[PDB]
Amino acid sequence: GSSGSSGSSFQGPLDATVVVNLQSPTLEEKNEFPEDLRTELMQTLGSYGTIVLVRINQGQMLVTFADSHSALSVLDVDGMKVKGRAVKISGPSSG
Repeated sequence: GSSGSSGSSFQGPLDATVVVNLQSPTLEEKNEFPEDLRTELMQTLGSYGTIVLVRINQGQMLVTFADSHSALSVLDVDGMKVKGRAVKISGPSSG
């Protein structure tokens, strides 16, 4: 297996930011992320780690955390659904 190697991974932006999007958003969402969802998300996603900053875009949701690993998890568990709505998190990183 790969326990040691895995353990010592160390790889992530000090920023710890990620973009959140909805799979099947409605007019309300298509217009701008809802508050009933935001909080739920901010409080939800936050759980995994710690919300240190957040920025909702006309049609996006750049959430920031304290640690990077957290993002990974949130990126893995992303598959999860909020308010019966499928969420999709991406990596706002590209050089």
